[PDB]
Amino acid sequence: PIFLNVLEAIEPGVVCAGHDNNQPDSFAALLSSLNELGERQLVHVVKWAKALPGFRNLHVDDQMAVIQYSWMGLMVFAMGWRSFTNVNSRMLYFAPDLVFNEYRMHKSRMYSQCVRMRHLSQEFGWLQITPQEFLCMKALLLFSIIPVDGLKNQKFFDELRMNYIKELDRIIACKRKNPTSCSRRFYQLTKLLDSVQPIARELHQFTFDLLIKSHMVSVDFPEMMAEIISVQVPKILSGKVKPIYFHT
Ligand SMILES: N#Cc1ccc(N2C(=O)[C@@H]3[C@H](O)CCN3C2=O)c2ccccc12
Repeated sequence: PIFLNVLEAIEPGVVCAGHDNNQPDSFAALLSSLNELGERQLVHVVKWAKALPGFRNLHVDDQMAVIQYSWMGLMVFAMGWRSFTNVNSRMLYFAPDLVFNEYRMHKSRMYSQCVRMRHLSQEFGWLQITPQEFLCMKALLLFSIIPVDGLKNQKFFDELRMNYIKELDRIIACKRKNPTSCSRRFYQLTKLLDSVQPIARELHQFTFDLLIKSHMVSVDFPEMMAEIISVQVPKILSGKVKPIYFHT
């Protein structure tokens, strides 16, 4: 109960975008709001991550890198859950003041990615994902993308990741488990976790392209964002840093 206790305890609260729901759904205004929300979420993900059990075990530089690389996916996963819980996956609940309907999914020019995120969101329902399974999975997501040539202290990372996999196994396996149930459950969740990496890559590519042409579409990028997108995101896109997949 100690592990789960801290996961619930450190879970971020409601984060609003500050979007003007009175202005028209322009690509510019929507994306400017997603960016600002992205920044706000980054702030919370950093304080959240740093308060995770064993996170301080990681070397100093590995700490921020692991957060910056996995940030997009962490936002994807949590947002999918928010969508499931609040609107039954009908729309994408980015924030209480920024809910995407089909019109907004289209106006943002991110329809394809939105569509995939809505699918992931639906998976929480189909799979009957537990609020506890969700928390553990989100935590594991933090340690799911690293430089192909390793970190400053890979050994500490590997141990940290190993322990979080075990916690998941512990949660998704405390009841009479065996056959199509114990491993059935684990396979389902690991497959679900892998499914977030392709969404994050698509989002990374899209965000990168948008930053590059930002002054041409009147889309505003916050400081921390422009930096992460221009410094860490290209490493993922060029293959230097890659997701850790369970399958295939
Ligand atoms: N909660 C929240 C939240 C906030 C911003 C984004 N998000 C980004 O960081 C990037 C840039 O804004 C352009 C495309 N994009 C996004 O949609 C999210 C993506 C997926 C899930 C949640 C997101």
